[PDB]
Amino acid sequence: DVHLTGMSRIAQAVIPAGTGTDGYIVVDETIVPELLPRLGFAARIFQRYAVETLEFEIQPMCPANTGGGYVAGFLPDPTDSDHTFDAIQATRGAVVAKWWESRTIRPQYARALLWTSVGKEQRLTSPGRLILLCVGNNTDVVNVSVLCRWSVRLSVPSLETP
Amino acid sequence: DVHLTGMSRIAQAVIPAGTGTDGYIVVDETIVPELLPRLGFAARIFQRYAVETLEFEIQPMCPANTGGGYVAGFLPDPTDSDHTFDAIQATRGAVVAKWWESRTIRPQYARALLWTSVGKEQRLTSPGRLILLCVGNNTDVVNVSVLCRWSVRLSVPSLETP
Amino acid sequence: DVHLTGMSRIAQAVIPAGTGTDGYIVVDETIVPELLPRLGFAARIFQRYAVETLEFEIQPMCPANTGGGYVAGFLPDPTDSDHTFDAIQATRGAVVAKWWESRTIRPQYARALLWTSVGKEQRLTSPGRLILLCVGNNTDVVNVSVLCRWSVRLSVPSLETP
Amino acid sequence: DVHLTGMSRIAQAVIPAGTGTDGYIVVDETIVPELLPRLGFAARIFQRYAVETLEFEIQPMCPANTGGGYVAGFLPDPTDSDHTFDAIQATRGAVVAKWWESRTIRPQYARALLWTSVGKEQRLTSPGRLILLCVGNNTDVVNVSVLCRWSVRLSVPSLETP
Amino acid sequence: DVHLTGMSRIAQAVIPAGTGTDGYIVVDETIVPELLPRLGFAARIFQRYAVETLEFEIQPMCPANTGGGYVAGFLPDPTDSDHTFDAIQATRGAVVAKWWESRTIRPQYARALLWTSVGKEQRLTSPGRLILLCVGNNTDVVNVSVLCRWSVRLSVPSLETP
Repeated sequence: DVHLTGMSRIAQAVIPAGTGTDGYIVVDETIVPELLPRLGFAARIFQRYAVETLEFEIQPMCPANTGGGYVAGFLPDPTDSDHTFDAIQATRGAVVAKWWESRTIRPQYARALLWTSVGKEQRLTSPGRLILLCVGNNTDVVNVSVLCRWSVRLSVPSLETP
Repeated sequence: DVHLTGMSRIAQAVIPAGTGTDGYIVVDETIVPELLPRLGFAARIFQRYAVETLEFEIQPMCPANTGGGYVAGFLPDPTDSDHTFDAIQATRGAVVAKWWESRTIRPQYARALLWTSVGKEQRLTSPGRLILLCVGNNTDVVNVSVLCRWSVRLSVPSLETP
Repeated sequence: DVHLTGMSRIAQAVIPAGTGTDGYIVVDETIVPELLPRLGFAARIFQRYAVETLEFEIQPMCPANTGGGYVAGFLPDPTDSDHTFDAIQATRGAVVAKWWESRTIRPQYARALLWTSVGKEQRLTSPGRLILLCVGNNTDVVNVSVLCRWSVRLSVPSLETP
Repeated sequence: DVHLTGMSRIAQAVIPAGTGTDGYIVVDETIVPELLPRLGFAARIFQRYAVETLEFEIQPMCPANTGGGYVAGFLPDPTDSDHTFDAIQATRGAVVAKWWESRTIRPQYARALLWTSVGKEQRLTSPGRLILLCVGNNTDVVNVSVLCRWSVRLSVPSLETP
Repeated sequence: DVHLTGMSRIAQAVIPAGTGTDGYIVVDETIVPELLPRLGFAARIFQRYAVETLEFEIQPMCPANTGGGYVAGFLPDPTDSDHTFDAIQATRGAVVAKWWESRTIRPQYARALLWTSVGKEQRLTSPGRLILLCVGNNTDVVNVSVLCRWSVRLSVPSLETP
């Protein structure tokens, strides 16, 4: 029974000018233990993890003459069909800013007890998704690089071979 | 007897260059339960709602070379003729900023007990309006997207069919 | 015996490019009860007012490529000849910033007991002035819009006809 | 035995483009009672002053497309030969920023008991210097205007005639 | 047995346009007592130093039209082969920002008891490294100037001749 903390990049995308209109989904990746690089080498030990805190950052990178914008949130449904504006805006801990403006997400997690390995049902292995989509129309080349700030309490030891 | 919280976009407008001079009303929409998308599916249950807290944001989106400005407020008169600068400026919880500057409204609500359905008198169904108007003369394409942050205590159950 | 609060614009000026060099007085208006629009309809009732708190804002509006600057203060002498830099800088609660930078004045008032109507002596009807002057040389069109934040305790009822 | 407070500009310089490379000393003036305009008319009364607090600001004024930078500090040696980068950086309460970025110096004074009039030894009449030098290479016309925030306890009355 | 504090520049680099793509290591210097200029004249006295606090700043200097970015961290391995993105991101106290954005590192030191002089093993003379690398593609000439904020408790007197 341990307690791990850290900070990890989830994903990164670059968007040229003109491409990246409103509703263009910038990035969409679930919170599976494979993506976090310190926890990916620590979910290969234990079997069950239960998240205590989980916060995000967005940290986009563009000059101050682009002037579009984005929206970011957290959906605790690890489903496979959510491409819209309205569900991201209405969740708890959602932000909206410009492409040179950095915000901070403090979402509403599940506090259940999950499983580390992959399986047939996705609702017991990944406590949420992160969806990011543009809302204006970009002018220059932007560069988003989303982060994560996790803290978890792995238990019941094993050793997987993924 | 419940208590709901959330955060919801009210409205959104885009303004080209040249159009949008001083006193051009950018957006003007009352706080009716239809506009908030999580509360619109929850005012269809109950009958009476009484707001506890209600705060706003403006979050406009433009590059830093536009240089106009705006003013935002909250009028607890849900009337149908208010197109001026002076009444918005003089209320409680009014802001003024540039089009690339985001502020936060903490207004003075009514704390009465209202009704959810539409009716002949508007003073018992919507506790205020939101008026937003430009004060300078824009240079580039701006993009405002006002928000809301409501909290309410719906009671006496029913089921409407609007 | 009452207590009023609020927030009110005092004045507004626009300055083209080239005009508005150093020492050009941007705006200079005393704090008479006529200028505040909610208190102007409330000094017409009572006779004596004594200010409790009084704070200011500047809120200028220009793009981030102008690069001049300003200085703002508060002089509790309601005289009629003060056009200089040194007296504004040396008062209590003075600020200095750029034309796209907004500051906040917390001045040193008089806490005496004044009169509302106009009279032969100016030292009993207006507890200060607001002087604003440029210090650099502007590049683009700026737009200043000074504010006020007053709180006062009107007493001894009457009714004037100004 | 008194206690005076206030705020005063020390100096001001303007730097054209190209001139003002790295190590170009922008301004260098000691803290003599002559330079502060409210204390200059109050050091002409008393004889001995002992500083209680002393803080600075820099407040430079340029558009956001210049992109050089500066460094600022406080040296409690009122000597007459200090033209370098390393001694300013290594003191207590030193700052570094861009030419459109404003910082705040909270230095380490002497808390001795000095003399107001000029004399043969400089170490008993001025408790420090202020040196400001560029570190990049400017692009546009900048305009620095350093400030001061003094508080002192003049005593033993006299009257000088400087 | 003493306690020293201060603030010192570690290093400085300038990057032209085009050069300085992603993964280009901007600066990489260990925390040896030679680099800090006040502690370099104080490690020549004592023999053993044990750090109490150690924090960093980045303070980069460019106009707001460059729009690349960086990442900064602290590795308590004073090894000689670490040129990657992933190890810097995953440490404790790592930051990411734009080239006109300044952040602050609060790292995780070793709190052991080291030696001041150079030796055959590097793990007893320098409690960490500082690696800084670009993540976007620069547009204009940037100018980074990293800082340090150390506090240490030198003991057991000697005198080296390096």
